[PDB]
Amino acid sequence: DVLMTQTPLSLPVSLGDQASISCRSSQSIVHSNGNTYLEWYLQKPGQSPKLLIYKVSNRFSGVPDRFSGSGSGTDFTLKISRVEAEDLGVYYCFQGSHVPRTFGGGTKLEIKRADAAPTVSIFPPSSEQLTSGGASVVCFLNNFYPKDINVKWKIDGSERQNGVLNSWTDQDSKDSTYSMSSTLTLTKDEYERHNSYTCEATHKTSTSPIVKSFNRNEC
Amino acid sequence: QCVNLTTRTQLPPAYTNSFTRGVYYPDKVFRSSVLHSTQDLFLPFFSNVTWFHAIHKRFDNPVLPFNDGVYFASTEKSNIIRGWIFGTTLDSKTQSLLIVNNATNVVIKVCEFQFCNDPFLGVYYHKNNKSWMESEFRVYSSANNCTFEYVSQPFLMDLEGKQGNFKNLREFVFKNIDGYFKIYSKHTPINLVRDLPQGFSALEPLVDLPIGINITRFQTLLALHRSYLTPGDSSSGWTAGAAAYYVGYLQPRTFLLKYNENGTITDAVDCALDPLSETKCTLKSFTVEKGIYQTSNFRVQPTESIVRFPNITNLCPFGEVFNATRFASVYAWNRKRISNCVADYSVLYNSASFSTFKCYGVSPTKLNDLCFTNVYADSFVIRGDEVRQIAPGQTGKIADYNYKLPDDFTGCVIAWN
Amino acid sequence: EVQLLQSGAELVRPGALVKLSCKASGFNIKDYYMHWVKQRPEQGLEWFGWIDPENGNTIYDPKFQGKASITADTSSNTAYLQLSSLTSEDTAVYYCAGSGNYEDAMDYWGQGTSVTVSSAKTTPPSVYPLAPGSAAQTNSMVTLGCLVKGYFPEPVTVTWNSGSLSSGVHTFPAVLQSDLYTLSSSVTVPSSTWPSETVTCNVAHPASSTKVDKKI
Amino acid sequence: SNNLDSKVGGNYNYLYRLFRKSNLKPFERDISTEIYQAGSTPCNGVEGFNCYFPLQSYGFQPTNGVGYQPYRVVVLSFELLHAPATVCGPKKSTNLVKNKCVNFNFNGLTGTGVLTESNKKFLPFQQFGRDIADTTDAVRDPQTL
Ligand SMILES: *[C@@H]1O[C@H](CO)[C@@H](O)[C@H](O)[C@H]1NC(C)=O
Repeated sequence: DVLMTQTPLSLPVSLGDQASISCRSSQSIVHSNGNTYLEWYLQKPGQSPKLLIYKVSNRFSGVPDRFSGSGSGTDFTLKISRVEAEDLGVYYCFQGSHVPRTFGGGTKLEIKRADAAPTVSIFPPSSEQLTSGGASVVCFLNNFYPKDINVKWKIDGSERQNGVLNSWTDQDSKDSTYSMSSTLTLTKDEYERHNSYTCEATHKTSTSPIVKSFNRNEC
Repeated sequence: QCVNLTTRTQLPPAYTNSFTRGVYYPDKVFRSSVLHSTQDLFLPFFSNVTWFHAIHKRFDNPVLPFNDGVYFASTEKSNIIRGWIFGTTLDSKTQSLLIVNNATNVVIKVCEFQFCNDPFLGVYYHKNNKSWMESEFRVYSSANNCTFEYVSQPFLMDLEGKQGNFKNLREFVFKNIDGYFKIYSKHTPINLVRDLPQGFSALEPLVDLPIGINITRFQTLLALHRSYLTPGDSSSGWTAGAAAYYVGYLQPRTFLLKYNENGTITDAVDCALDPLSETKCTLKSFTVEKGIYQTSNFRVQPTESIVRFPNITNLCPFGEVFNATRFASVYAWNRKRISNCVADYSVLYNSASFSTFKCYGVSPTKLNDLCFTNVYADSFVIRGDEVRQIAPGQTGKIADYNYKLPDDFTGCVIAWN
Repeated sequence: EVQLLQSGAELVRPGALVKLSCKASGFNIKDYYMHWVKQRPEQGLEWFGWIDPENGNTIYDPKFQGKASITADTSSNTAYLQLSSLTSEDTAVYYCAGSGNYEDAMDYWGQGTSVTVSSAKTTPPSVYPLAPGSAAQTNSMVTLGCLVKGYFPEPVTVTWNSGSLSSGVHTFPAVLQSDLYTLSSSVTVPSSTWPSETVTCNVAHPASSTKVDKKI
Repeated sequence: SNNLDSKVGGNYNYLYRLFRKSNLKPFERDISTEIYQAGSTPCNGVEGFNCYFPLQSYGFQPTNGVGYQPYRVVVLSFELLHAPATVCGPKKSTNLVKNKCVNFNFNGLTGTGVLTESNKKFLPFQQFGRDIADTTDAVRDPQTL
């Protein structure tokens, strides 16, 4: 049993920049002959992990020449000469040879772009959903960068954390932006018991979160 | 399993000489300060033993006849020798005895093992702890019908490579006595460049294997090497270390076992090797004084067995009886007494001129080599359905009412179309 | 070209067993090792074990030791995986690798299989339209959304106008909560499109063969 | 065993070798099914004239006579003092006595002599010792080595 740690969790790099991903191991993996035992895996969106480098010093066949690794001891680093748009994914480190194989924590990569504030849009539950007995307040946060973002719900001025789910989209192929939505699960009685509903979008680019609200009686 | 090695190359069975190897304790009886004479399957001194070695483009794993027994001797540094495979066909067709040292303990099993082209054991990807513990089991694919199993004490086997001369010497004896297998072991350090050291050693029992199977061939297992850096095709791209092992043959010879004060054997004499050794065996002493002594008696063995029996002429007309113009009725069967002549049964039994032939009590072949006291012939003709009634302890219209054969009838029945 | 094929997804109740197959194509199963992996959204990748079809020896992660067994079929050139005494924690995506040739320099991965361990059964999705809220909120462009909740199992695809409208369309991956999946979609259009022009969201659930069209 | 082995007109589970190409050796079990050739004509592995199938079935029957009824036969073979004792009869053992003339029965070896601590060192596998005359010299106690 060997424990492996990775840092940083994620890092941005503009097209043509150099990306550095480091891995740490709790035990030495180098041996007498001098070679290193490790593999690098990259899992692109909608695709399974694929090998990039083996032995840290030799590139896997068919891989672009930009991918290359270096290091010694238990601390290594993966260097990419020129990062392209096809490098999106999660980087992993692998321990081979004859031993319970270990995996890394993962390292995500993204393309740098100008900061953009989120577009906050909030919609009330449909009449059909209320007839069915359920309710769900939906808030849309789109066209924001970086991915770091948060949403706060408030019912009649009171915060409610239960029933909140968020999902982050993959990097856009055209705008290179990120989109997220916040869904607040509420029963029919709970939804009809309150009128004012607010969705606050907290983003780094703006000190004051963008706030959108609606009234149940007005919808 | 069946993948052949890439670098393996066949070599002729070169031979080498041994000084005094082949000496072992016949049994558990203890003796000291005495010279004991015993006869058993032994490897003759100054005999020829196969010269085999294992390297990265010649890998030796041949099949050698077992006969009544064989002798083993090998010089090792990293203990490349893994074990052996014993059996008649070395396949699931019959039971095969196997001994494997897989870095934890000596394992002996007797089952129906599936034959492999190059059976062996090895290890892979050691990195920063040598380990060298069994990784793959290519010895056989499957086993069934296991009648015996044994386990020895645990131990760690050092397969790490070493430089310099050969620091280890292992010699085993394998033999079969009425199905009872006996294994003898010896382990001593040596400093050898090539071939074998010049000296004497005594082998001691290792395990008792009252299995009881016929073994006519055996194989020698070897341990290969693997690494993260230089692998190969599965499993043809694997290589083994440098080692040399030799295989001998045991013959029923008589040795003079010289026992010291502690009972260990310090010297041995092979009677059939040297006429001086013959004199020692006759005198039952390890020292021969100057003079002339009588050891045995020479004799010339016969070239071949020559048999000159008298003429077998004057044969009684058995052919006339079988081919007579007429035969008596079944109820009136004639009783013919035959004597004062010779009988040639080769032309009768082996001519295949009759539809059916059978004998009761004595096989037809044995009757040709026997001398009788009285011989009688009963000739009769019966229907086809009634032929089955001609036998001891039968009943029916013929067996009971016409002609009955006693239950102790030692004669034969002859019939044809 | 080497390719590894596995089942798209599997569903089993707690305490049952699931058998997975990893087909081998373009390479010899006997002469190359096989590996297995478990992936979770929070824990990333988790190693499971390895097997050699020629030998058959298997080593398992101390986490899963005694929890599963690995087998391979030489004639069919397919590697089989079996999991027993399944529970909720076993929900994850499984992958297989091989073609090592006793060397780390070559390995490949398949598309993987999504295995969910829960007592829930197939549930058709409930699609509802999401219209704009209070009129106090106005902008030069209007935003629309489609709500999908209470469906199982994944995947479920949501699009707009049968995929004919790709402008300002964002697809949000589903989120698992209380053994249920929930996803939403949003489309941004100018004020000259809605409500002047109809906007529809299409939701497809291949597992339940459910297709719903809702106009906003 | 007529009450058990006999079954109706015969029992095929019990068979015997009627013919063999030569004389059998002691403690030799031959299960070969090769056809016994009596004449000069090859049998071609099939039955025929001067060709008989060595394996045959008994005529065991419940009504057979004393001589024809089946009798189960068991033969016990053993080696005495030729190896370490693995079996022994239900004979109670007593305490050991030293420096006295006593009648000793060790591992099936019976004799009279004086038992004393021995200065000779036996090997781990060696159990029975012998003198120059080959008579009994020393032995190892089976219970406490
Ligand atoms: C060695 O052989 C024994 C025989 O049963 C087996 O149980 C064991 O797993 C093998 N390997 C080791 C390391 O003992």
